[PDB]
Amino acid sequence: AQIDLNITCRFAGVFHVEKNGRYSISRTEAADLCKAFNSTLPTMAQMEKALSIGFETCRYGFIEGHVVIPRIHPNSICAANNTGVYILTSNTSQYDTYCFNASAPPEEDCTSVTDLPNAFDGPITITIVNRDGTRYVQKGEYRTNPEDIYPSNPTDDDV
Repeated sequence: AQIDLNITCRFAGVFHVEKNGRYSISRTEAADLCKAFNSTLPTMAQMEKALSIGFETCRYGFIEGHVVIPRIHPNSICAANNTGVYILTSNTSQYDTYCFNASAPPEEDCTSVTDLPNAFDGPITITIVNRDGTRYVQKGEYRTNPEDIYPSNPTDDDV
C-alpha cells in the first residue's frame, strides 16, 4: 500500500496535515494523520499560538470543525479579506487540515516528520510532503486504504 501526505510544518508545536487531497482532502484521511503524530484537532488555542509565532499555510486548512484560513495579521493578502478563522466560500469539495501535536512544544520546527509514531505498522508508504520545503517518506499504517492500490472488485452500475 501507499499514501501521499502533505503538511506545511510544525510551528510552535503545530503542524498542518493533508492527504494528497489539497483542497480535496477529507476529515477521515486528514484527521488520521493529524493524529498520526500525537496531535489534537485544530483547536482555536493551538492555532492562535502558532499564528502569533509566525505560522501559516496560505491555504484552506480544516479547523476545530470547519475550513478556515490563518490570518493573525490584519494584512489581508493570503486568503482574501477577512482575517482569522477565514471560512471558505466557494464551490463544494474539500480542503486541508491542521493539528497541534504534543510532539514538539510551543516552538517552530520543520524537522523531517516522517514519524507519525502514533500510528501502526504496515507497508503503507507514509510519505509526508512538506508544503514546498521538503518531502520525507516512511512505511507504516494509518489510512488503511489498500483498495487505493490493488483494487479487488471494480464498480460498474451506469451503462
